[PDB]
Amino acid sequence: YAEDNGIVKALRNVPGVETANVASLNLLQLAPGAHLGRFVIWTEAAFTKLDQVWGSETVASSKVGYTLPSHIISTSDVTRIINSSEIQSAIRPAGQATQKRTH
Amino acid sequence: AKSKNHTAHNQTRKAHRNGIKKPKTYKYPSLKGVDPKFRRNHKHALHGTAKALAAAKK
Amino acid sequence: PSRFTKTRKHRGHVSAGKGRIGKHRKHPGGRGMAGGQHHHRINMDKYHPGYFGKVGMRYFHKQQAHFWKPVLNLDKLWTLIPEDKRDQYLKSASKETAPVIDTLAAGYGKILGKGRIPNVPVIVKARFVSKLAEEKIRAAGGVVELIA
Amino acid sequence: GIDHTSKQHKRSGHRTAPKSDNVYLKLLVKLYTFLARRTDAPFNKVVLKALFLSKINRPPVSVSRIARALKQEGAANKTVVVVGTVTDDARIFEFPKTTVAALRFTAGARAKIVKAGGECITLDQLAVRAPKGQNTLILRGPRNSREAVRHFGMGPHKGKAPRILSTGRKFERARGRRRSKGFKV
Amino acid sequence: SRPQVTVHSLTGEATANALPLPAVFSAPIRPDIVHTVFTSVNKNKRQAYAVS
Amino acid sequence: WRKWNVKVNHNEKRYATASAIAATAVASLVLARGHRVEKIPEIPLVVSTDL
RNA sequence: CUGACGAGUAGGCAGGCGUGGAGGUCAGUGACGAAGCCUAGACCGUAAGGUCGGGUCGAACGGCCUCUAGUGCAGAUCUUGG
RNA sequence: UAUAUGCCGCCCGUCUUGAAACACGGACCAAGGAGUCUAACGUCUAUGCGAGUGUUUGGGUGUAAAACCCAUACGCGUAAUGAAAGUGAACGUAGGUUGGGGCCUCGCAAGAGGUGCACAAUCGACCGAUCCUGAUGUCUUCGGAUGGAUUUGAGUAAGAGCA
RNA sequence: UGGCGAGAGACCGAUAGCGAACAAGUACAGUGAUGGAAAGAUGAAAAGAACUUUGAAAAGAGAGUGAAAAAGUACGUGAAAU
Repeated sequence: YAEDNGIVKALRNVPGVETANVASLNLLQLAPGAHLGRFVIWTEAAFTKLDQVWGSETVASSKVGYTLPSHIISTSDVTRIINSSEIQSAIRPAGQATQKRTH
Repeated sequence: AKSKNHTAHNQTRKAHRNGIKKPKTYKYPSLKGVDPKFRRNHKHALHGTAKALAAAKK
Repeated sequence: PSRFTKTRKHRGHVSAGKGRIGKHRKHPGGRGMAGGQHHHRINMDKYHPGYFGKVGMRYFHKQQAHFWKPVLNLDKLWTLIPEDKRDQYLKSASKETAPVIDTLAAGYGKILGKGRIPNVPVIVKARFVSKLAEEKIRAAGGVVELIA
Repeated sequence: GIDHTSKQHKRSGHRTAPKSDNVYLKLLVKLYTFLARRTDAPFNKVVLKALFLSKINRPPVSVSRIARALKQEGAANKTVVVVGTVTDDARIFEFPKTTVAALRFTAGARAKIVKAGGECITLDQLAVRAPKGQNTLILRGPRNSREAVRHFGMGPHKGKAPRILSTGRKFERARGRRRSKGFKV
Repeated sequence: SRPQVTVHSLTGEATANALPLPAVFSAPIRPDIVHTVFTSVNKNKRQAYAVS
Repeated sequence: WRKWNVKVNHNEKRYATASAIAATAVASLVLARGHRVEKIPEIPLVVSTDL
């Protein structure tokens, strides 16, 4: 949520469901056991305030000194980069995947 | 309570574990120890020929 | 890290990596820096030469606040100007609008020369300067103002 | 029983894969093993054996070293490659135009390169642009500039900086450093 | 061109409203930094234990 | 006086929380941790402000 | 796919087996009987060890991904008990 | 798996040049049992930022010993060198030569030419000290310009550090 | 790190944790100053065994209570030495 109006007290009883403000966003809740990906149910105010909290190219930061990090690759798929057009015209042709056993 | 005073057994065998090192001569060895009069002259001779091959070549 | 240390890999080997002949014992060389002019002289000569004796004068009740004099090379001297005004100041490379730089405001006690400020005049305000720095500032056009 | 001359089963002492666990760097290594195996151009084998280098063996290249590399004769249009990072330098004022391609980029470095009109390129976009490594330059930052290599090989008469915590007077300047106190070094 | 996440109502019924992604969802998904930082942060609510 | 609490850099802490928030998107990493999202509408799941 | 090679004490490094506890997961197993114990019964792994069947028993305990340590025994004229 | 048979096989641990030893510990079994934690560091890795870095002494918040956000300094780093007063880094695309991965041009190729980052050797330039040279002026004996030298530093030479 | 009243744990789990989970600064030793133990867990509930027989009695054998006395107050599972 982004603005509390009795939501933490509402869902603090039901087992499993934890609530978290946008400006908190605990790491000990988002990735439990150092495993990525928690099924997070956003609210709309939380989604827009998330844009305000972490920043983008348009809005600046709202965290003093902070910029969202830079990648070191443009696309996580590599086979897309290996295929597309420009590499395969510079590639020597392929041998057989498992070789013939001569002698 | 005497013991072994000296040996050289297993001293020419430890050295040849790592293969007696050739001293790595270089092009332009160091002028440390060369006579200082010639050294001052050759300093200014290199100083002159750098001027001759920097200013005249344009 | 307790499961990653090698004394957990030594469970099963009699001496735990310290040797059977030369048994691991209490303090065989001495406690601390013992024997500096003695059985460890070959370790006080090389890797620590000069550890024994006096060199200088005694300065009773030394205050380091007297010796606060950080230096600023002419290489930076434009990071004191913020980055927004910096491009407006490199352009119009002229007098009557020279950027006033209070070098003491970032805590710099001396302005040293290290090479080639651009040709924009600059009013460096400083406590101390060096001779080859003020010549470069003056050759750029601006002047040095001594403050306190 | 073979009489052996050198070490049996000698591990070569080089790296074959990066020790880091960065997923995207393992993807770049995945891509350049392909390019270094199937393009048979030497540039792909210098990028691959520089991704394997550590942080100390990938020192950062200042953007002023990129300015020196673009003041180099006949190289004003080459797309410079820096395997490693690229840090900003506030000491240069005129910075040239052309392309810089690196793994990482500090914020001042992107600000300066994009401000001068250039384009900061991650290495996969360079592999799209230059598969065989057409028209490039590989720079390296200085390795023997470290605080730790300042102390290596400490011994007498070698002039290599004793490892010391607190300097000034009174701390390793006595007997063994001057003539009047015993010997000098 | 952010992929325009739609907003659901309380009774299901996916509303015609749409919202762009806040550009946090294009951050580098790093399992290793999350792992090491999670270990170092998870050690921070421990109490002291000791023998007498 | 064992070292009980561990310093982390602040920016690396924010890096890890940013990577976690980025991982709460498209649900290979969410279906990996259990999390029965096999029958849902599109992810990230946003519910109206009335909640 | 091809080729070479394989003694090793002190010692160094790597890949791993096991234990007490912690975060996660298998919506794991279980009083139609968990853990434990016995078992010239069986299977797997070079080995650390893992697994199953039978008996005994009486309520809790495991696989995996990581974390942490008061973590592994034939010997110390070792300690306590028998 | 037990036994029979053929051949082989001396009790382990420990010091030790060497022990099955007429060397020492060990009657047996169960349980307990021995390189741990901290302060400051070195080298090597991994991560974040990178001319900077370090949220956590403290403050605001809080689903409250967790998480979250933050000012000002401060620590190390960005400058050395001298006992000290003190001074404090571009003659020159911040150099010259040699060797250099890679890149560019020509060539089918072999190679040739140009460019040569890192690094290795070496000659220079500059900064501090030491020893000399010491001019114009001169609170008329203060002041240092210029030029140096087989001297010297843990220096610079478009920054690599911090956690 | 004392007293009282509180909340907690990536701690120990009865040879561990305080010397002390029990009538623990107790039994006991020493003239004294002082030293100082060991020892928890039947079952849900005593329903902790009426009655017959052998024996002088302890006990046994039947019988019986109990899910089960391969739980009988020398009591949970109950290993190895022997």
